[PDB]
Amino acid sequence: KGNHLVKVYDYQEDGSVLLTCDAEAKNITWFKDGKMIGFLTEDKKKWNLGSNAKDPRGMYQCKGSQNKSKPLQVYYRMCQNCIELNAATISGFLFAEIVSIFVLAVGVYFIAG
Amino acid sequence: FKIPIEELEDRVFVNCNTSITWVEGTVGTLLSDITRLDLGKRILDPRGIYRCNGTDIYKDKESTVQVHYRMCQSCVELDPATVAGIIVTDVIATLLLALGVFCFAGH
Amino acid sequence: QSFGLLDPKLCYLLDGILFIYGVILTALFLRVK
Amino acid sequence: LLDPKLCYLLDGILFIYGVILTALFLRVK
Amino acid sequence: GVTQTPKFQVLKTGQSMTLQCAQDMNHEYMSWYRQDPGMGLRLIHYSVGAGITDQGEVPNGYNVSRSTTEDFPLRLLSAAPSQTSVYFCASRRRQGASGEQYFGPGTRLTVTEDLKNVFPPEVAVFEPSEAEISHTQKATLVCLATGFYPDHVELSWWVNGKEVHSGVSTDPQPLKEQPALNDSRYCLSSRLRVSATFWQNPRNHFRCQVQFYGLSENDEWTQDRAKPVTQIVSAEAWGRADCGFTSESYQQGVLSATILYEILLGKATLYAVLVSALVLMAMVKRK
Amino acid sequence: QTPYKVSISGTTVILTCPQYPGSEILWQHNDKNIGGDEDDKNIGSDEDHLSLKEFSELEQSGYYVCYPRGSKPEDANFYLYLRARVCENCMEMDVMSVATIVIVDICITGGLLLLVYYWSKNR
Amino acid sequence: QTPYKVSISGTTVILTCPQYPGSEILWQHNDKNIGGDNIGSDEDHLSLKEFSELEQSGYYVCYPRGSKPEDANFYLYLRARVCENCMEMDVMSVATIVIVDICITGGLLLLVYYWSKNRK
Amino acid sequence: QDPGPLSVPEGAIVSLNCTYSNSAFQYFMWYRQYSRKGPELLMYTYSSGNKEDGRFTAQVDKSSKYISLFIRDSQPSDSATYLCAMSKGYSTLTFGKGTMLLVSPDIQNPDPAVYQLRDSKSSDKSVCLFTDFDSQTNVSQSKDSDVYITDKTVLDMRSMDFKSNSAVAWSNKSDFACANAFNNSIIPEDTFFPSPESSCDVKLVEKSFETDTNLNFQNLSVIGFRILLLKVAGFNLLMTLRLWSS
Ligand SMILES: CC(C)CCC[C@@H](C)[C@H]1CC[C@H]2[C@@H]3CC=C4C[C@@H](OS(=O)(=O)O)CC[C@]4(C)[C@H]3CC[C@]12C
Ligand SMILES: CC(C)CCC[C@@H](C)[C@H]1CC[C@H]2[C@@H]3CC=C4C[C@@H](OS(=O)(=O)O)CC[C@]4(C)[C@H]3CC[C@]12C
Repeated sequence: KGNHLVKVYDYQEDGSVLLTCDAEAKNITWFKDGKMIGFLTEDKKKWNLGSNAKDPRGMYQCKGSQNKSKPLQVYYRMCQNCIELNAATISGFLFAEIVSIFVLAVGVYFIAG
Repeated sequence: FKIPIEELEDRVFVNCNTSITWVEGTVGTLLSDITRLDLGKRILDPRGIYRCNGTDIYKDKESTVQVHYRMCQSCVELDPATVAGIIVTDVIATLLLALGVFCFAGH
Repeated sequence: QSFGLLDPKLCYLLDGILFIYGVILTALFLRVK
Repeated sequence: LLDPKLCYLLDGILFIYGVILTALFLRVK
Repeated sequence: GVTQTPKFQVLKTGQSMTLQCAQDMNHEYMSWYRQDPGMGLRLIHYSVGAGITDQGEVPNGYNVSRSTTEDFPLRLLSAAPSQTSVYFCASRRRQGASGEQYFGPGTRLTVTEDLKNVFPPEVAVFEPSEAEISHTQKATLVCLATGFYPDHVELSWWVNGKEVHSGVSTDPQPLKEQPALNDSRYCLSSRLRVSATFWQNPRNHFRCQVQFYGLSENDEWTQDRAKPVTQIVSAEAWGRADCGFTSESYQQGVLSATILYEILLGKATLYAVLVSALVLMAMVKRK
Repeated sequence: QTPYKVSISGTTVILTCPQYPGSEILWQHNDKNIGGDEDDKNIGSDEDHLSLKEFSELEQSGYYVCYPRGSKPEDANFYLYLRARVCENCMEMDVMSVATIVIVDICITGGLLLLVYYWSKNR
Repeated sequence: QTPYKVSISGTTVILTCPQYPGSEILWQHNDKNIGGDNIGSDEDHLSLKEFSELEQSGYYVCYPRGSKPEDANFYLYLRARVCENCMEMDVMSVATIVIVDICITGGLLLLVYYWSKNRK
Repeated sequence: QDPGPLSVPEGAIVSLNCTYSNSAFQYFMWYRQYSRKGPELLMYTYSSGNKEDGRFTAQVDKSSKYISLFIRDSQPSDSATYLCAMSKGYSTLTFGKGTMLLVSPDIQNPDPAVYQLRDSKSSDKSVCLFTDFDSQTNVSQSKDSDVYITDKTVLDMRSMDFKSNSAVAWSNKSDFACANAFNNSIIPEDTFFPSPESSCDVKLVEKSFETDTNLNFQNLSVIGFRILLLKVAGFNLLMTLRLWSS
């Protein structure tokens, strides 16, 4: 192909992120950033990255009988720790802020005098 | 002789050639035609034992099937350091009230 | 409809603690005056 | 109701209604 | 059983072609046909024995061969627009004793005069309406693929990374944009009907996929646009609820509650440190 | 009848064939022999158990039988069908358990404060 | 050698390949030629305005001018989701909000402490 | 052999026939070709008689010189093209041209309407949709030249045991509306044209709600922070009552 044989298998029911290596062999080996991270025989042809909410990154290779492949770089950014700024958010923030500093201030006033 | 289970869009169905004899587990729902049984959604975990009867030169035999799901809806992921952290902060807070009382309870 | 571990019964309980506190302070404030 | 805004607004009212009571429970006592 | 290769094929005027037929059930004699609108099946050549080949009914322009007792290829000497048809292959044991044939899956050919007429499709997906949801509580999606030539596509539906076969209906034959002309393009459509409470999830993924067969990597291209080759064209949509309370917003509520209760917890620890230190100073001053 | 027993703890699923008390037990999954041949170090077999370590949901999920050694496999008449989601360090709660932990925590704290109150007035 | 650099700001994704020092850069997305003459190519970047998740996601590659894309060095894969007026929460952005809020309300209480001391 | 479609109601008996005047043949067979596929052998006979295969049965008349076929309990899983065939003891099986056959379903409860589907925002077309009919209805093509109409088809949804009829129309030009679209065809009286006054039920949307593991964990962490506020606030009350009470 041009020694490009790592592909991403996406959009499952659970948020699993899977890689499939294209080699007509058994006992496929996996790597990451140059060092070994895995080892996998037949009846399981797909390495697993976990959920897409943890948004993985990095560089991955696979080799069978012949030499290593060219890499693939994954980059997910699926933000999920995000708050939008509405009227409701800023209004609730300001309201809780004012009433907290007010109650604490009344207390300090009665302590000092 | 298998009994085939088929998963349509969000449901589980039990498909045979004659009527399905319930044994124990989820009751289900008969569809408009007989010989099919609807067990509901997959995430609510249907479980049971069912029993059918044969035709189609498996004729004059009988089998049984058991269904079991664990779609993990009320589960929580947690590490074996986090529980130590949570219990430690709770114990420190209850001892902080425990010191907090009798500084007031002498006066 | 699967709520799993997101029932509103937990949040309403934890407000119930505060509710008990308000009841007791109304009771003592009446039983003084 | 499923929408938990009613539970949190239920918390603040029952939270700011405790201070006033206590404050007025010591003005007489 | 009987197999053949390629499935679809495009070739220009004056360009030869060789298409195969293989067989493994140890029969000996084979045939070739072509099927047309309004004419039926008509024979081209056959070969009752390995080495001896005969003629048929319309053999004008088709060469054959026979090397082994399993292969029986077919060759075209050149191209004409009268060659556009569908070609099948047959198989029997020996010479009128047991009259069972076995056909293959087929092969389509179109023949053009010029390669500057070949185009890939364009796919678009149309989401269901709310009058149908509030009236019958079911939902239908429509996928259109328009403007392609030649007519060598295949359509499919993939809900959450797996194919479906239930609740789907595609047109049998593609329609033409103007049925008055000679070199005219095509169009084609499909449906997916689904219950209402399955569409209303914002976690479900729907897509339509079209496989096109065109040119290859051997052909001159003097035209400005991209060279139309074999590709997949597709179109996606998330499911979505319009009114009501989903699990898109529950995350919003829970995030804002965590950040506010952390802020309040910080302020209260400051005040506790303050009055603890003040009671330490009065405790020093009691003595 | 006599059901199977399926026990899932972490990412390890343990089946239990109940039918035969005095025999050797073989297993099969989607008409392929599993276990008992020293391939699949993750897959172990015991007297009437089957260990499946590092369970996969998409692969390795379907029909499972058990038949004695010395019989045909296609003469069985009771099968299992499982699907399960697994992940490491993942416990399965209830709803009533959380309420028991919360109410018990409040009661322990109230007990400590009453005790230290009256012990403080006796000093 | 040196991977790609993805930089997201608002409804805008901008991504740089600093792999080849000097040439003309040709981009390609899902085996379709992109960049040049919404979507705009700079001399060394590639900017993608008003990003949509389902539309722009998949295999991006930059390769020198006049070469083949089956020889570049390696492909990217991005699957992103952007927002307009959203803010993402680290374990450090939470920390700066809490520490700034404490250090603001740790002075007003001393102002009320001194004003309330020198009243009575 | 007779060409042309023959439209049959569901659950009936189908009659086909081929003539071969005049020769003396022995081997008789039938082939069934679906759309965009290759043929397939169904029934094989060379004597006079009846060789059933279930619901399939043919009859051969040797001196009357015609063959036939009968199908009982006909389904919508039988719409195809049927080719009758015969030959000598030599080669060259000689074929007929086949007869297109259509079977229409049982359509228990109609409710005809013409809907407007939400647009794409990537192509500039609009589509209308005219659904379940009662199977007596004919759909004719457009009179215009920029309004494309398909023919009618049947789909089968086995998750609810239901079936239906459909037809789709689309166009580029303006002044295209879903009340003018199927004007060229005859129509059932009392169809249903919707109003733009929308209606969105809410208790129907709540039966499709999910839960991750992350939502479970985030909700529990909120329940922790509330108990921490109550304990620290109780400490603050006790200390400030110590300093204010003396
Ligand atoms: C110290 C005392 C004054 C405590 C007061 C507590 C109140 C004022 C805070 C605590 C928790 C806060 C809510 C958290 C959660 C939300 C959801 C948010 O809606 S959103 O979905 O558009 O994000 C609107 C603000 C709102 C309602 C907040 C209002 C304000 C809120 C009730
Ligand atoms: C984060 C925040 C919302 C928590 C607040 C908890 C404490 C710090 C607040 C809540 C309510 C506040 C009291 C209300 C009002 C009073 C009455 C006052 O009594 S006075 O006796 O001396 O007449 C003593 C201070 C005191 C107890 C305040 C101190 C400060 C006080 C305890």
